[PDB]
Amino acid sequence: MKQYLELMQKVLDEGTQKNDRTGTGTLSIFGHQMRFNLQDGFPLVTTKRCHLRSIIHELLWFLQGDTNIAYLHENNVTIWDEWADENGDLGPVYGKQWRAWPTPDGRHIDQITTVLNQLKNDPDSRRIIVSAWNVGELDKMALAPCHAFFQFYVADGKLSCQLYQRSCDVFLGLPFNIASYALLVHMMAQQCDLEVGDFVWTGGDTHLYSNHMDQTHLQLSREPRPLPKLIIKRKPESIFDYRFEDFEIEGYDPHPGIKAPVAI
Amino acid sequence: MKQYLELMQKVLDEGTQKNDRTGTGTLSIFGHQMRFNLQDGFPLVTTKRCHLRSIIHELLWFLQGDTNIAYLHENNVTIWDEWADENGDLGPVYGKQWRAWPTPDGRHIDQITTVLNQLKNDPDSRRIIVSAWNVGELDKMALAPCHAFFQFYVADGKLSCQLYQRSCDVFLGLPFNIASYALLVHMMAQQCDLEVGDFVWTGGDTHLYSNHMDQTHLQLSREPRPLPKLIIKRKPESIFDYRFEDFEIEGYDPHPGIKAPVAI
Repeated sequence: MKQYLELMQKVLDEGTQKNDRTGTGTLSIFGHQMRFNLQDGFPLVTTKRCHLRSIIHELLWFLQGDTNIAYLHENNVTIWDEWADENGDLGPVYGKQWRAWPTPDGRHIDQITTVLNQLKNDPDSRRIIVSAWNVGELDKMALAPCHAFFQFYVADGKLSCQLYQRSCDVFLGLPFNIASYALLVHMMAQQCDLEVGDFVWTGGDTHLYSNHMDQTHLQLSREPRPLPKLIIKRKPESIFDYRFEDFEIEGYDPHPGIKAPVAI
Repeated sequence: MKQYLELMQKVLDEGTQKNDRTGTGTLSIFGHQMRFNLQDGFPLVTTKRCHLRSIIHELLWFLQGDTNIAYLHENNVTIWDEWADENGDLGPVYGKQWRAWPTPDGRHIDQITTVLNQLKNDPDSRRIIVSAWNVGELDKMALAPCHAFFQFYVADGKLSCQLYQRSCDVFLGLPFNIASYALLVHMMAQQCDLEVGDFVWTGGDTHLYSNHMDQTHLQLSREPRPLPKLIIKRKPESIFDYRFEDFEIEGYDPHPGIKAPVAI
């Protein structure tokens, strides 16, 4: 899609050479913002075919407060294997912070139920936020949260959401992360009887890996295709009741998928 | 300044009518990003005279982990009186989270010393972040943090910083908040032997109060003047050693200050 393709070209055009953790060099820009009107269609990159099944499974896993790989495995979703230990444990990552933020005095905060309450009881609030950046549990996580902070906003019966992404692999990570949060806004909106608004993406260190140049140039050649339409075939009793089958993406005609390897 | 004036006009041009906590209506836009190259001069609004002394005093107060009004009072700085209790206590706000984030197991995390370590030992890190959004202490704070999350970034010997502001009063709050963080980048940079880079401002609910329309129109009439130059007359032994006298702003020729009242 247009905004995505503009970002890629920008990193090429003005990114500085910056190496990552003992490895691959990257082209980096810092601070960037994109806006997707979810009313214009589901923001799934069309200039390269992307598979939604791992995204859906991972989101539903975040919502259950699950921090172990078991559920993803039952569904043959393997995107977190890289980080899990021999027990399939990832540490207090996303799921754990969203559903059970540990307090100094022994409580566990359900940030997403809190948010749902605010969206229904105080829609004009400027504090409808969920954070996965728990400073006290950072050392125990398999990896610090990439998408660390997100805020919801209601205006004219429309639910918007802004995500702060501290680090971003534009080619491999971003397409996957935009869809994941877009999908979450739709679920949130359906649950609160609100129309979908905007999904604003805000990133910090936004980069392209040096060994992805051929692929980015290949993708930059393609012309974006019309955005698909996301359809929820059911209306669960709560946000923790969604099933993989509930979602259907209609009208998705993408260019062929592109593969990008990684150093180790 | 230009970016600031563009924001004001934008809120006027496309902001929706949105009321705040049991009160004044506002014009609101959600998600906005501005960039200031600190090498081009200190970002202090010139189209309306602003006073830096309360800013400096407040920043130095944040750095000391102080959460009580006493220090500001000794200096006749009264911007936090509104929130303090009869004891001058504000609760675990900014200062407390920056210098002593409480963990579930009894530790207190010095986020700013952590950051300083990372800037000197691992400058290419994508995790150089300080968060004041401690979910477990939110109920105890006089008010939830407005400027809740900020990330540092190093590239080409230049220190950049991105701030996420959940809520923003464009006329009254923003000018004060841009200068405060710009000043902090300079101190951080000086301490780490780095040049200043960019200060990226990212906001969520960015608004203008309805009863500020005359003032915004007055300010929107003025032509921005050259940005002043920030000079630190000393190089303290640590970031916790700065004194009010250390800072001097040179070449500041602003238009007359404008006052904006508030409902109660």
